[PDB]
Amino acid sequence: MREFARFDPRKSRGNGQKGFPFRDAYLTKMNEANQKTPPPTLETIMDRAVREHHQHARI
Amino acid sequence: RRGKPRPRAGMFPDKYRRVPMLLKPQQGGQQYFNHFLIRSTNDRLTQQDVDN
Amino acid sequence: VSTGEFDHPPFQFRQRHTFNTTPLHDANRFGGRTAYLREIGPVNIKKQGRRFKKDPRTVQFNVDVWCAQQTLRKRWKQRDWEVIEIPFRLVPREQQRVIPELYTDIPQMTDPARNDFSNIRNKVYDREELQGVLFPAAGAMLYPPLQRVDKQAMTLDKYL
Amino acid sequence: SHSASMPEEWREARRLQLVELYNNLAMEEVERLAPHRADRLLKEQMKRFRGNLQQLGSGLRPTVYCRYLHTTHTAAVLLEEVHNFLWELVPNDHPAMEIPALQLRVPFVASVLRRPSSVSRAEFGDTDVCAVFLAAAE
Amino acid sequence: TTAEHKQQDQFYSPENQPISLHRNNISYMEDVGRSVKNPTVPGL
Amino acid sequence: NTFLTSSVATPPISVIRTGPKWWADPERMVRQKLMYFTLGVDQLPLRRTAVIQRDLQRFHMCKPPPRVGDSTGYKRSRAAQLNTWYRRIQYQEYHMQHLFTRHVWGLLRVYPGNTTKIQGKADDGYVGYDSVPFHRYNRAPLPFPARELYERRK
Amino acid sequence: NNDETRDSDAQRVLRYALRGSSAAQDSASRTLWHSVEKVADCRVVGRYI
Amino acid sequence: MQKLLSPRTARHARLFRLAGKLADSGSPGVPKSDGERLVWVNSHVRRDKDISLSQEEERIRELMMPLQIGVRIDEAEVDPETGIAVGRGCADGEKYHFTALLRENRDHNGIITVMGKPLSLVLDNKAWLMEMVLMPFDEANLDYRDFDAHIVSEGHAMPSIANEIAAFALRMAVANALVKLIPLTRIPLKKSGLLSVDRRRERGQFPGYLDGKKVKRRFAKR
RNA sequence: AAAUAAGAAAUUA
Repeated sequence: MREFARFDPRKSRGNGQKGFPFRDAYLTKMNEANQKTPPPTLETIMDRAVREHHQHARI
Repeated sequence: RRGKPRPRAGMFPDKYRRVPMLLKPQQGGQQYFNHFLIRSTNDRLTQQDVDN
Repeated sequence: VSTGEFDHPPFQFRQRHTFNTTPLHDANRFGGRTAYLREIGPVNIKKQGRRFKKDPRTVQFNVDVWCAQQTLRKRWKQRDWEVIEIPFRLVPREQQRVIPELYTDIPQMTDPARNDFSNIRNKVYDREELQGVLFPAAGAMLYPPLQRVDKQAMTLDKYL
Repeated sequence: SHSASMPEEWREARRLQLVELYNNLAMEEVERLAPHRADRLLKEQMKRFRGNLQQLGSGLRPTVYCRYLHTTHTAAVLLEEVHNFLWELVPNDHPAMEIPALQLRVPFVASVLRRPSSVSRAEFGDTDVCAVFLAAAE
Repeated sequence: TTAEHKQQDQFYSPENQPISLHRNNISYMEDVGRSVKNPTVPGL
Repeated sequence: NTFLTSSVATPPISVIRTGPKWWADPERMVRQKLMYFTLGVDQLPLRRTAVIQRDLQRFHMCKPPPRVGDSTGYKRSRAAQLNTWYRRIQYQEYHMQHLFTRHVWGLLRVYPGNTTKIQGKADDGYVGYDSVPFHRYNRAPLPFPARELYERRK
Repeated sequence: NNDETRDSDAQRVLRYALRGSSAAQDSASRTLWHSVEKVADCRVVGRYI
Repeated sequence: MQKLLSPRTARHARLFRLAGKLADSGSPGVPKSDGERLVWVNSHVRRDKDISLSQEEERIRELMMPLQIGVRIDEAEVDPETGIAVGRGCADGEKYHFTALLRENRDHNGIITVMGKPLSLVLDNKAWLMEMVLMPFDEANLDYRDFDAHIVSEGHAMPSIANEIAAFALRMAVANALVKLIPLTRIPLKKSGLLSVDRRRERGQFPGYLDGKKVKRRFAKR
């Protein structure tokens, strides 16, 4: 994970497998359907809201 | 085996000898323990009100 | 992540059609290909057989060719596209770069700076956007331009 | 209790800290017992917290009564709890009227509450009690 | 009780309240009538 | 039905003895349930079976409870009685499955495996294209091509 | 839900809200109260109507 | 006739006001429009009336029902930046080695993913496999939706890992990760025998046996 | 031929 945070593709040239970014993280980024992250579903946001405004205790 | 009778079942080493004791049987359902504890405690108090 | 069978069952005592068991070269395995492998009947060992049909390594090789065909077939049914060879000038801004051949470098992102990260390899272009480029001779456009959806328009899903 | 020999400010400092502590305890314990629908047991534990907080010349804060009232299930418990909270403010000889419907005795409170006699709303002890009443309504 | 007891001993185990530790227990019970004596035909 | 050939019948008890491996394999049991549910009929025997077997599986690695010796033999006989009950609860199921499957196949214009009864359609076992030219159990000669149980339109 | 009722009740509540307290004597305290906030505030008149 | 859209009960009214107030603070995922907010409020109230129904049906069902160092509590080993914890499962000593990366999801949409694919697909929708991967979140009294997981296969790869042994290994990986993340959660887990590792293997291949494993060849008296 | 990542349970010298 640390390697991947500081990864840049331009630095990878001339290195073997050391030049490859961390498999999972990189492939996850390359995926487009991943790029859209769902909002915190209505039931959830309502539930939390009710507990911290109506009932005076945060979840 | 060969032209001789099979050994009785107890003459073989334990079939599950390699499975740990915590797996046979699994004690699952731990989540509920605390719940029922509270419950029972609560019930006890109920059963005093009847009496007293 | 396929559930299908990729391995030929090992030779053993004769399997028979049972609950829970079928013959080895039964017609229901490998989409009926097992025909190719089958010696029918109560085979008389001494006098008859075709040796390769009982051989584990040979049989498994055949099955593997068949699986390969299945995959190839499905990968080609999966294409909606042709590769066209278009001169460097006329190609969209994203391909104006250098594009390493397959398995040569790290799988490559189309345009990190514009927020598109996807394999340039698998990016597919619409025959309608490349019209001016691909059929310059034709004058009038052969394909009518794509109609696109206004995502700012008030429509049934916006609750108006 | 067993120390009368200390300076007064010491005794009051430590009494303040102790009340703080009992209240944090009561809250924490309501949160523990509420999701299990424990009502009788919870009510007892509150009875003990209240009892210990009165010898100390204070009570359960309105705050913990709010958090409590929102977790109650039976109606009986809800009203009896508002009742308790009221009685917690006044001593036991205080003037009160009986609701025969609920078989309860509501103390007249306002005589005791702090009142200012420029003035913010925060000076009345009524802003406090109404909070609990409100919580009961909701 | 000791907070230690309620941290470590408040779970189901072969000590506390074990689920049946033995094979061949009664899985399924229902209220039913008795069958006739020897309902099975001796055969072949 | 794709599996058409003559087959070997196994006694019900040995089929049941396969436990989780086949008779109670979750996958199989679920599509039995699907068949019943779709026909609009409760699956009680399946559910009894699933209960018994579920629990069989859960305790399958434990040793049986310690036996104290009795002249009565009441314990041994009660264990036995319970056991044959369960066996019968499952026979009933096994029967139901073969029953309904044959019936449903009759509705779907399906041809069964060789030498198999379908109550309304083929009373004696249905056969076509066997390795052996006669019907095996009638000892009567088979027609070419394979006999048809259903009228032609599809 | 009760039609034979809720007028009497909305009424009752509005009395309480206009008075500001149910205490019998009318204190200077209650007056200072009425100066600080508005008990008969738009929410209660609105919902009364 | 017509129905009214506007809130029916006092309950609806109160929740509707809440939703408005949330919309004005611009919190993520809250409906901007009043119609959506109505639908939301109605749906919520209905959900709570359902919950009350299930609780009642439970209370009624309950009456007609038929019948020394303890455990090692550790500190949390977690990546301070990514907030990830790492466990490993095994079964068959070789065949299945898995590694779970487990991290907390604050949005409450958690998901489990195996080798880049959603858990449903990987275990082939078979429930009796996937519930094994649910179990550690149960035993620990946790909501699985508060956690994101990715499992990594370090053993022998195969096109399908849906089968009970592989699932056993999975469950174990997840449980070990969970323990590194929430230390105290170790005590329920250890008691329910999740963390416990069974050592079993297919017999090594060996040419003496017919099938290559268990079956000795034919014997004849001289 | 088999109680060994499988799934079997009660008649010792």
